[PDB]
Amino acid sequence: KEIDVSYVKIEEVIGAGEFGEVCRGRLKAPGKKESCVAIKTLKGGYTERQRREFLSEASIMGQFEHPNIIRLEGVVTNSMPVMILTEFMENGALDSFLRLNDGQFTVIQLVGMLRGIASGMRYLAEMSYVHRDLAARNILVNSNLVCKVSDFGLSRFLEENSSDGKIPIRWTAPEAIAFRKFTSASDAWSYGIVMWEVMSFGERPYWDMSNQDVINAIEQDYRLPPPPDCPTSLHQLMLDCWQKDRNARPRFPQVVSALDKMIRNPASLKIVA
Ligand SMILES: Clc1ccc2c(c1Nc1ccnc(Nc3cccc(N4CCOCC4)c3)n1)OCO2
Ligand SMILES: [Mg+2]
Ligand SMILES: [Mg+2]
Ligand SMILES: [Mg+2]
Repeated sequence: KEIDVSYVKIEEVIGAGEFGEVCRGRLKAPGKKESCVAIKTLKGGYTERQRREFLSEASIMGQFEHPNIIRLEGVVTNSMPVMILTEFMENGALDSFLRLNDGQFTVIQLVGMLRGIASGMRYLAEMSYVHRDLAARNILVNSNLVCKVSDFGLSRFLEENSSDGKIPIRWTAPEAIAFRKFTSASDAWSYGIVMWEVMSFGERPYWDMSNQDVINAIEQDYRLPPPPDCPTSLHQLMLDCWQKDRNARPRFPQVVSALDKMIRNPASLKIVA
């Protein structure tokens, strides 16, 4: 939906994306209370393919409604700069939010975050939407610590296209890297890496290993070890997500069910390696 630019006030530049700035501001439309929004801008000097690539993210988001998927408020297209407005997530990207708060949230809180991400993914899979870039950097966190999935776009990765973005190797399931077969099952592998990011308070998956070191290690049966203090039951769910055979990995409803069980039985989280 097209938003009248008079309805929008931009307050502060809070980040950068691929095509421009990310800002915090305020949306106020006739008949509605004023709300806080995030605003992605696309200023002059862009091509129309890029304009449509930019705006595709809004088209896709506008197809979804779920409490763990970032909500679109609208777009500004008949004015400059071109804008996408979403709900504002006050704590920003999860990886950096966790590094900032290293060791400061309880296991139960971290499992609740992971449950939120899994529910988002459960919804997307149900919608037959394959995310392809599921990583803690793409999870946004509000002031109540509710985690929501973000980063929507359907553009092939560069390796999928003419001979003459790149695949996020560290998050990507082996068959997806080898064959570019991206499915909800390859998203479940990425979710496993996200679990590890969360329980490690935002450490980089595979530390300093090169992308090709990662590819080889995984092919040769290596899997990330439990982060420090990580409950064994969470690490095992990670290992389930990391099965080489994609059909053996848990589907997202099963992932959510497993996390809900943990939350109902928090004593089980006390078993650590
Ligand atoms: Cl990821 C994304 C996708 C599409 C879109 C966006 C985003 N970014 C986004 C959406 C909602 N909330 C945020 N929150 C945020 C971004 C950058 C920095 C921060 N800070 C929070 C406070 O600590 C400093 C970082 C929050 N971003 O904004 C408008 O359209
Ligand atoms: Mg993506
Ligand atoms: Mg991406
Ligand atoms: Mg540490």
